[PDB]
Amino acid sequence: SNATKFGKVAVLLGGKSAERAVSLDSGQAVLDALLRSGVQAEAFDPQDRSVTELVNYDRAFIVLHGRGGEDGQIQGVLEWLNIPYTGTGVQGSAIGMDKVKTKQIWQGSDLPTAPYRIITKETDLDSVIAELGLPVIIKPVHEGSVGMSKVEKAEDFAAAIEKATQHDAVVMAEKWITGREFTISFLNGQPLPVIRLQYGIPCGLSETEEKKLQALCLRAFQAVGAEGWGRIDAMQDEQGNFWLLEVNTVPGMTSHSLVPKAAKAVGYSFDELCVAILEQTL
Amino acid sequence: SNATKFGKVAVLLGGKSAERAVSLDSGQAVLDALLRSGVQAEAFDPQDRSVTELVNYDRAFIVLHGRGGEDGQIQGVLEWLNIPYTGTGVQGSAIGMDKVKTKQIWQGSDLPTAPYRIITKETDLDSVIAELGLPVIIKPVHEVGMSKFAAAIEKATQHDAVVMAEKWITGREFTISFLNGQPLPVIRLQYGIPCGLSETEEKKLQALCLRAFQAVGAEGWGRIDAMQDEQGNFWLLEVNTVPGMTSHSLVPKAAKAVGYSFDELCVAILEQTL
Repeated sequence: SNATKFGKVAVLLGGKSAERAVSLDSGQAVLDALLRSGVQAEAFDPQDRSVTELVNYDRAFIVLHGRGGEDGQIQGVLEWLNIPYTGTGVQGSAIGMDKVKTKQIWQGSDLPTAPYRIITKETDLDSVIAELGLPVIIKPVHEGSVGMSKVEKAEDFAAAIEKATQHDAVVMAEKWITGREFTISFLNGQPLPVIRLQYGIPCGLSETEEKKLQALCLRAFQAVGAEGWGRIDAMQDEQGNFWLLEVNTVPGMTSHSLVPKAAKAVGYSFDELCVAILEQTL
Repeated sequence: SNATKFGKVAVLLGGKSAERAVSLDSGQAVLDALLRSGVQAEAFDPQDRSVTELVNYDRAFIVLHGRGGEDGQIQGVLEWLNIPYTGTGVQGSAIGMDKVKTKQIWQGSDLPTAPYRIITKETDLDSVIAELGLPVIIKPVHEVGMSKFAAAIEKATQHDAVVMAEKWITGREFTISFLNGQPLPVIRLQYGIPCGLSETEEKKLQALCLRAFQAVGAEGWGRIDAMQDEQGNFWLLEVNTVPGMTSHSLVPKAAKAVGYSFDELCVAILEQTL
């Protein structure tokens, strides 16, 4: 029985980040699903309950989005307490929360990703323009979809850099590539059917283009050290090339989120998906 | 004052890793220094203590070497307990414990580092030997345990079942220590101040190592090792986010060379936490 198999599970939800509200929604949905499945799940909100009280549990299902939950901190405590848990470890999480460090890992593994430049007051805006070309996208390095602005002149720059400066002291200008954006979800370390972003299955890629994108994303997922489940975002350009965008090591499990979509396209109810995520902890 | 200013401080020492002995040594020295300077420091060894006790301190001086203190685990627990602490945060520490991820990020920031292949059992060497060139230096990714290859691969798998082979290079090994984010005088190794490096080649290496230190997310204090080859080009080797503070340790050398007693070093490191 699932009560035996998993013992006491803590569903880690809410937390201290900007994304707390989304995390409460993921958490509730995951809790209800695990309970329907006969697992002994309990909400654990580390904003209200000391993380030392995790010692009362046999394992953790992490659905804390953003700062605290996705950046290696909560995984740090879980390692320290010797409690197994879902998703990526400390290293991968802390890399995955940083767009530039993720891309350097990707540049460093012979995987395609768009040129970029870190931009911090001191940097010269015409040395950026001449190297990258127009247009570019300005994004906060650490938010791990907020603060983004599209820059198509010298004029567009100064307003975009203060969009991102709210969310981050450190900001990257990345070369714009024209095309369509996709998300590739992961379950038990492997790629699930791709989803075009903006519904989005069918995604608009030939069987061939798709399985090639999934292979590429598998390697991106491994490179950065992600485990279990998560999403890689990618671009296809108007000449057919793929470009890796970013990694997400604790995706949404809200009723509008994309990983449930992709898991359902291959047989998983939402409750089955939740058991399968938790099975990584055995 | 100082008793007032820093409050109750926990010296994180000892622990459960292979480097425990060295940590105990670093820990006893830091505790002694802090206590001489009037700060209310107390030893906190995780082997004898409960995590729930960290909440009794206003700040922590981390001198836990290896697994636990150097890979972000303890940093994670302190972030969540809201305990300010010395040195590098979760990310920098997690990356710094890993020679390849560190070198990857360095490649990616256009900083010099020697070629390498990851090399585990069930891969053929002739791919590696062809690509890097003999001679070559195997080493565990996540920690010495080194050598200079059918048998040397299992000496690494003692420590870590993933190993890296690095293009060996002829030259002089250095280490460049950091305090309050800024680099300190450099030290040759196999004394080592003077290092044997012109004032001008010294500032070049420091400003480079500063960038390598920054690029990896490291903060406050630490060490970057580097090499200079026969033609005078520096190659970065690795980063260390919780260096020794034993009586033979390099960071105390480097800081004495610029006017810090061991005791003023310790206080200066603790000042990162305000």
